[PDB]
Amino acid sequence: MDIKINDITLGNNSPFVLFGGICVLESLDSTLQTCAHYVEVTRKLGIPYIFKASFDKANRSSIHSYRGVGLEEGLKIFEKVKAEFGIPVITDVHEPHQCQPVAEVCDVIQLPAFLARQTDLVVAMAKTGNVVNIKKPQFLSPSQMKNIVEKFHEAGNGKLILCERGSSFGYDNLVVDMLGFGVMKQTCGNLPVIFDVTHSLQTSGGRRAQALDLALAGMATRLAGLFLESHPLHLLEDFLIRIKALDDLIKSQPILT
Amino acid sequence: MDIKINDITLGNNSPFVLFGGICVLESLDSTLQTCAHYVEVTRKLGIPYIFKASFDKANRSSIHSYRGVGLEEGLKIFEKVKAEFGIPVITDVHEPHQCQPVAEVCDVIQLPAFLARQTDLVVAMAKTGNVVNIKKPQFLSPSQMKNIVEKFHEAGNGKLILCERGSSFGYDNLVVDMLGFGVMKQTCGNLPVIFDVTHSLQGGRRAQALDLALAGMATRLAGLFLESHALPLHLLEDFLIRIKALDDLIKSQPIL
Amino acid sequence: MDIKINDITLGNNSPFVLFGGICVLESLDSTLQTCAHYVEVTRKLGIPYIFKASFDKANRSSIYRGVGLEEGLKIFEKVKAEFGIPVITDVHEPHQCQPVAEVCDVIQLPAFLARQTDLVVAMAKTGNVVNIKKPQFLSPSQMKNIVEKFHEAGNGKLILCERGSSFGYDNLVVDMLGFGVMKQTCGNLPVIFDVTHSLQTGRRAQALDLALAGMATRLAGLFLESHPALPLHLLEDFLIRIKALDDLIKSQPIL
Amino acid sequence: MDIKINDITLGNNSPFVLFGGICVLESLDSTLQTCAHYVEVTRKLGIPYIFKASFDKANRSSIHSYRGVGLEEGLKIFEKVKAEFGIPVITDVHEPHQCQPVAEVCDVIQLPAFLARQTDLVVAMAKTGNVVNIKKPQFLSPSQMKNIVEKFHEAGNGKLILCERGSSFGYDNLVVDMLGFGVMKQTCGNLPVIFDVTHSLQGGRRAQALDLALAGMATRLAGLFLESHLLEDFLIRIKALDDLIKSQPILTI
Ligand SMILES: [Cl-]
Ligand SMILES: [Mn+2]
Ligand code: NA
Ligand code: NA
Repeated sequence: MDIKINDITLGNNSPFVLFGGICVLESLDSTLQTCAHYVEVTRKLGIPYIFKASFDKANRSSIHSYRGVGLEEGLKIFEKVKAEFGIPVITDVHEPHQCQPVAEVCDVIQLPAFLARQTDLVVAMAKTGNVVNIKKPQFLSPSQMKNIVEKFHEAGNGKLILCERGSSFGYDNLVVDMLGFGVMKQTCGNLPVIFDVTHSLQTSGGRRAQALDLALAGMATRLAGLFLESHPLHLLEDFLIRIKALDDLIKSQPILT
Repeated sequence: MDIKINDITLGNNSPFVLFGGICVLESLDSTLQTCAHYVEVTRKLGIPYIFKASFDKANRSSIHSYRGVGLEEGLKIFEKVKAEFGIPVITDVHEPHQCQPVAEVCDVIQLPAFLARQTDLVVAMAKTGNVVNIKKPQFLSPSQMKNIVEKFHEAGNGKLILCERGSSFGYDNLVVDMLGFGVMKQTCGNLPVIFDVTHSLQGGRRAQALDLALAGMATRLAGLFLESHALPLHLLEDFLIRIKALDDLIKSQPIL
Repeated sequence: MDIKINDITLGNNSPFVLFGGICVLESLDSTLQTCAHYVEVTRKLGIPYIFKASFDKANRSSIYRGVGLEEGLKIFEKVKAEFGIPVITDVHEPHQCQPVAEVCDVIQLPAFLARQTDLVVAMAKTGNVVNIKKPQFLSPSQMKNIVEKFHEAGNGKLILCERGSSFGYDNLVVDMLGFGVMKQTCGNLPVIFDVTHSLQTGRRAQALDLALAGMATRLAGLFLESHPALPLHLLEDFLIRIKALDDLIKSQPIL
Repeated sequence: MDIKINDITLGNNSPFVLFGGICVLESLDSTLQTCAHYVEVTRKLGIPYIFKASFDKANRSSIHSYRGVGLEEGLKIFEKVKAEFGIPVITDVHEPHQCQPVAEVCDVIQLPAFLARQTDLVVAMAKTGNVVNIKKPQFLSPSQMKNIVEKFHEAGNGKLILCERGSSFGYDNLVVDMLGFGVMKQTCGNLPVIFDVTHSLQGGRRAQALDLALAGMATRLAGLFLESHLLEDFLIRIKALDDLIKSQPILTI
């Protein structure tokens, strides 16, 4: 099942969509700077693109640490991004009250992994009728995603994306199970599946070589999109050039059975 | 480091405290009946006892399964439990705004595992000055607990309990790392460590609960955290007799 | 199922048996010294005792790998003469089995080798009591598969030895629920706990906590290593505490 | 580092090599039949191929499962496979004393995962001077493979292949860490790394094997290893991906 997000077709047999931007909104200008860069690279490579940012940092290094620009200011910034660039955007929500107002502005709203089992937040997101991205918890098996899908469905919203992030592997480590993508497709009605390679990397080319190998491996399984929380060199375009080459090949192969 | 909860001394070298009760407050009369049974059995054996329930169950099986009685009625039930039985009570909080009204009533407030890294909530909990139970997420290593403890300390609250609930072991399964209790003690200032046997799990379930509880308590812990209907309620006395035996043995010998 | 090993009764509802000794045999004199200590401590504590050592470290690097086989057996012969106790050692090759078995009362299947069907059969054939080291990669519900091979090869005197489970990379965890699973699915054969190898990744403190936790689940035995590994001088104090707990658990009816 | 196996070049920047065949050797006629199938499909696609079988499999699922035709007849069968098809062959050994006579015939000799730490076998295998396939145990971290490599090096043989088989993931399940390949390359001197997709496992089974193989090969590997129409369609897909990947240079650093 494909999902239309404006002029973008997101699905598991469509050209991959890049979800990318920044961790936590800080200022208007450094936001537009970052998004202009993604847009420029994705445009020239021909890759559909959705800008990502949070307005709030939920887990902070200190009780005193910077927290982000918050909802009201956050939403202002998003509104600007859409105006300037004419692209979709995606952000996470943490509170049911937040859902409708965020959804007025943000094309896709995201269920944080830690909140994935919070029924209140599920219901309130569903009710917006917006496209929803479900961050698969590291502690949840691919087989359980169907249970989250069922709740959203029951709550009246079937416009759901499933987003791989890795799985708990002993203490403080993650592993990505490449078979999980297929399990999710098969059990969740072939909803779009996307791969958050960045957050999968708990833990040649160093880290850049790692991200590349892992991103290539996941996209080889035929996925709707790739989700980056970040990555004189042009590191982004080098990366994407290779992802696009593999994705174009994969998506040109007929599906078996 | 010990914590006083009314007339109870909670600590890793003290007689174990039972944190026991039910999942979700759904009723008054039934809650009181269940509590009565825990009270009678624990009093009979001289085990210190804190009644546990949630008024607002976060992760429901379905979108419309009953979430519980809610904050206002829930606190009223806790008030009745405290008045009737003279025991402390423990409940979880999900939002900063809930912290004050819950803490005014409840002796221990609980940080759910899924919110354990939600700074806003941590700070709001700290600031109540209440005794706090920190539920360890299944995906967090024991060495990471110190980071939560630090955040509480920064925010002015040192009355903290760490609660073990197992660790993710491949898909779906949980394992309890018996070594983790010690790592928590050694890195978190020998704060009270308690073991949630019920949520660490998943004569079948009963025989597993007993083996697992005994194994945990053999490591020298402050308390044991369980839920009944979940242990069958009528077998509570037998279960506790066995836990007490082991706890009394272990605690009676000095640390080696 | 209980298993008689000379005058020792080994079983999950019997007083725990200590399987103790050292990583590897290096000399006669050091072996007899370490054994002497184990025997005197266990005798006064009233704990049944089986001496453990390997004659070969088959997975090291390459010079000690130990005094090797021919010499090893010599030393085991001495140990048995002097102290009148049973002994246990591991075999890594099928041909080793029968000659090792003439001397050593319990023979051990190494964890890495549990799927080696020629070794299983050769071990089984000896008719000796067998200690099966549970592989780090094998679930407790699959121990039954190794048991079945031994049964089908005509030996039912099997001990199941927990040694921890793979947990991510380079770490182990001991699943305290595993003991019960093994009991229920493997016909209540003696289950023992290798606390030493489980600890692979203070030590004195973590070993005691881990050993107490396992024995709390009602086991036939404890399997451990010292060096002059628990510090040897601590063995008596360590064992006092293990016995204390074992005695309590074993006094409590099942169910 | 590349390894030459007769006319084949095996290496992480070379077209992938297929390792495949039968579980255990039964008979000459049986072996030739199966081998011819692999040969026809691989030749038709231009994929280098090495025939795999055991002559004495020591880790089968029952005690009385057939272990194969044995050393003497096995080696006679391997000789005939080599002569008939002009391809290399690979077989496992589990006893030190087997190594020399096996190495007379078999181009590649394979260290079973369960013996990977067994020094005596490692030394006896090394001393053959043959190409060696090291099966990575499911309990061994990818950064530990360097220790095995070192033991082979000490014993005088560096013609080593590393074979991924997956990693213990809780109980029973195996997961393949796609990052482990890179770790092995980095720490083991860019020795050829191959992927045993079949073991790694336990649409259907087929759809899975496809996804998992494609994922591994996307990381740039010397070969694909298969345990116990269809083979053609699979290999077409692997080759497409492999050709694409291998034809691009490594990241600019
Ligand atoms: Cl760039
Ligand atoms: Mn040892
Ligand atoms: Na209070
Ligand atoms: Na593992």
